[PDB]
Amino acid sequence: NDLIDTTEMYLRTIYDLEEEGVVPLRARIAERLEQSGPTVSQTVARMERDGLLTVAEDRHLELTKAGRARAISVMRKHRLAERLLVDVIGLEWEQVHLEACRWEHVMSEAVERKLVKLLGNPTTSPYGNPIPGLDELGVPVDTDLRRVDEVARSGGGRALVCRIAEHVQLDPDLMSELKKVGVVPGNEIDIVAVAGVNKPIQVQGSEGGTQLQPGIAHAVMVRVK
Amino acid sequence: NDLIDTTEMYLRTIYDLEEEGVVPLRARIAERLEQSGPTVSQTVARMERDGLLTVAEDRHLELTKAGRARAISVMRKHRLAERLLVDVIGLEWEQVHLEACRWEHVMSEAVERKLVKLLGNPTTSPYGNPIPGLDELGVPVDTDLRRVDEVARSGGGRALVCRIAEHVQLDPDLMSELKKVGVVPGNEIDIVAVAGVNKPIQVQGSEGGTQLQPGIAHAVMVRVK
Amino acid sequence: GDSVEPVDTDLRRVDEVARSGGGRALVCRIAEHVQLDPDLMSELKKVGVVPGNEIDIVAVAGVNKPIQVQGSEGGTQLQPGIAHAVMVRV
Amino acid sequence: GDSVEPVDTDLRRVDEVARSGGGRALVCRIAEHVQLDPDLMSELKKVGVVPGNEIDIVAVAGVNKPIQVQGSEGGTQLQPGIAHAVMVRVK
Amino acid sequence: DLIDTTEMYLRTIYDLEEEGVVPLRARIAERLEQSGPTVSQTVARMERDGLLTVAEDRHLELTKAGRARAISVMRKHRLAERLLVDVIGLEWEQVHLEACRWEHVMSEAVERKLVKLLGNPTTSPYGNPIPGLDELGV
Amino acid sequence: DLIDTTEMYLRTIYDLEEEGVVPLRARIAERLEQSGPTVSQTVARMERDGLLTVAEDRHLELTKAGRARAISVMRKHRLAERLLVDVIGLEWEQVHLEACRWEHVMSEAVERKLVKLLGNPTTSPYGNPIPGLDELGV
DNA sequence: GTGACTTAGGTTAGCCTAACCTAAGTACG
DNA sequence: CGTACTTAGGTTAGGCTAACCTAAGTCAC
Ligand SMILES: [Co+2]
Ligand SMILES: [Co+2]
Ligand SMILES: [Co+2]
Ligand SMILES: [Co+2]
Ligand SMILES: [Co+2]
Ligand SMILES: [Co+2]
Ligand SMILES: [Co+2]
Ligand SMILES: [Co+2]
Repeated sequence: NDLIDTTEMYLRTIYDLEEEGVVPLRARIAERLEQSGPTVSQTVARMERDGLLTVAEDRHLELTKAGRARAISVMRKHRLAERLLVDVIGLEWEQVHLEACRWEHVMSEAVERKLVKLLGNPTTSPYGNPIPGLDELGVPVDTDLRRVDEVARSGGGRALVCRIAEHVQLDPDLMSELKKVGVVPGNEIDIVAVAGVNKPIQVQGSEGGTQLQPGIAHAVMVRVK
Repeated sequence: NDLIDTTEMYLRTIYDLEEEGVVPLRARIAERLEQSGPTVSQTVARMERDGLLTVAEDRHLELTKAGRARAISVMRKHRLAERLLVDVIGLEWEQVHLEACRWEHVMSEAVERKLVKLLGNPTTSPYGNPIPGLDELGVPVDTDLRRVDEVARSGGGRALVCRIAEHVQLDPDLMSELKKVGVVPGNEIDIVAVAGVNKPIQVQGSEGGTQLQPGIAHAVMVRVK
Repeated sequence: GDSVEPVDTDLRRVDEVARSGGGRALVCRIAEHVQLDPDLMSELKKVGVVPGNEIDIVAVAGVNKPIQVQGSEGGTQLQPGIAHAVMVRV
Repeated sequence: GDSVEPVDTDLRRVDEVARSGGGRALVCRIAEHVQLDPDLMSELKKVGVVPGNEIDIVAVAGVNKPIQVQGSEGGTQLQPGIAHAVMVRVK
Repeated sequence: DLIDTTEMYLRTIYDLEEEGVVPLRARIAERLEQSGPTVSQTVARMERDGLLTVAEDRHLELTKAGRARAISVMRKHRLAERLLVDVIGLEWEQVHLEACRWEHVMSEAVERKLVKLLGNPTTSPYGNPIPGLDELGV
Repeated sequence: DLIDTTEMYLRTIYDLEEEGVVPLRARIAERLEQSGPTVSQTVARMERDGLLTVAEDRHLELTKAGRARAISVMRKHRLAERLLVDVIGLEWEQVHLEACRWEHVMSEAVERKLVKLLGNPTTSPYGNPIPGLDELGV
């Protein structure tokens, strides 16, 4: 699959991992962008050379000031594009991320400002993800939010769906399933209890239930009632 | 197409070009070893990093003392292998270079010394090429030699075949033709006259005649009567 | 293909209208080549060389001569390449 | 596969001959594993553990014990891995 | 810079055919600001892949496949321009430079949604007809 | 170092079969002085390429294709040893280390010439039978 | 509890195409 | 004699597989 811009996608993959509370290693970029170990290390070396990140002693990737600024810029464009596609153009909910994944690379700051006004200063994507770096475009606590997997291991119960991470949005067939049964932002779900890590978590939405994989359940954030 | 050892073949290709009186550019290595421009520049940069050669301002490749020593080492193994294959094993004349092209990468100095004694201190390959670096292994002006192309342009005439360059030996079907019509070391040929450059030279041997391409004719050295 | 071969055959290029002895014409198309120059597109908007507006094409003689046009809010000089890339109906 | 399963079924390993109560035997094969150690091969040549030579295999008891061998030009101790990799015909 | 080299070479040849200019490699070099050798090489790569042919007089002729892709990119370009002017309200002069990038990333799924939103437009905001609406199914 | 990783893994498995040892990945690691992960990964590549299979009891079984290649490398090896000892006169102890590299570059054309020169040998200088002489045509 | 093997995340060497460049030629009308 | 294009020899970005590594697990007699 074509990344359109390699540098921007590497930066945004590091941002995604930080948002999901996962350590940003080159091994993560390899499995997510589906590129070889040698390819990722070489591309990270060019970005380190250009001064957009640094590799720590424990191998974890750290964004520079320029790197973080660029990552936020790309993510802002992504989630503004997703808003436009849902609210105005009316592209189907499951296909919006894929489209926005390409648009984030071609959108100017000029258009971003026009979109902020057209969309009424949106603060979240259609998947509940906060839109960052609005300060440079001329414009909640998030502590109470817990991961579906961590809730299930801790006892389970009822909770309100708040965020679906970028990682989850890549699979349109899954996003079609989540919409069908009703695991969407602003809907209540019942999270069945499990014991230990790497266990498929069961959830019961408004129009039925389904099974989330450990990496999918970890990516969905909720507020327990 | 497997080189067995990339470094050794790059070193030997630069040596070959120096013997044929051609400027050793990366463009030449790309043509001869059939590798991409980007591949050749990267491999030359690794050999430069390890102090086996340097790239000049006019971008011609210059061997270091360690580089020249290694190049001579490989060529010595090559031409001692060709001698063994012809004189002792009796591998067909046209197939010997291709075999020696692999053997030059796996032969020890220990075996080279044993081969010198078995072959009676050979000074030339079966194709009339001087065997270098025999001083390191414990053991003729040839200014009168001229290139078949340079003889043809200058008038032509009769001459004794002395050397066939490594470049020519890579084509077995050509070496089969040269053998039959009798354009081999120690045989007389009549080089027909041509005008200008980049023109196929006609030659009449002991058992008929054939046509040599400009790069083939430039690679065959002779002594004119 | 209305793009390459216009359905309305009466469509003509500004430079051809100029060379043929000028005329009042309705601006219809501004080709992609013209749009690449933003400063020029601003000038075309200001004087009113935009689709839907009538313009006056001044008569010209020769090739590689700037074509003079008059819009609602004044006039401007088009380069031959630019004038060739603007189509009108007379 | 004379390599894997010998046609001469009488062929036996030095370690197995030792454990069975020694015997005089003709050296036949030295496996590729033995040849990897050049210093060992020098010692085998010196004392005469080479194909086409008779050797005396000293009786041994237990596993992972050095096998004592006597050649025409003296004797040496083979490691169990080495002794396993040398094949002979008894007498 | 160009986002997609192939699509921009195809759309540049389409532009020259709309302007009634002879589509030569020299014309592409000028308009995309690339050296003659670059354009000759990229055109050769596009000829190899079956997107165009170099005629006896050296004019670039799009193939069936080349024209299909050229129409696809131009359709996306002119629908993007309408959205940028009619809905988003980007300045009339800046729109083309934006749509010039958007034309390379827009799916046919978005195009069909844009056709509904904009009320079946036949032209761009600069009066240029939108081709290949047949191929969308609208 | 190994010159050809695939051929050295195949010949190492053939060696263990000749010694009547169980061919395990742990055995290859010891003898070629490589880490367990390296040997598991390389064996997996050779399994993917159809040169061997890992049995239920984790012992490495050469395929029809794998055995043919192993026989070919061993035949080259032992003919090289005979040439090195009988003709060239390299010292009895250094010969194997030389033939260990030669086995990877020798053509079947040379093998047939060596068979004539050495007078149809059935064994190496170390008494080990020469396999796959049928396959040469001799 | 040692031996065999897996999991996880790297490395260098040695290949590739696409897509840009300059300098210095040729072919033409 | 300027326009169009070729020849020749590069460049960086962005991909790949093969074949090596260490550290820290699991699994099984
Ligand atoms: Co998204
Ligand atoms: Co993206
Ligand atoms: Co040769
Ligand atoms: Co070679
Ligand atoms: Co436009
Ligand atoms: Co574009
Ligand atoms: Co051996
Ligand atoms: Co070997």
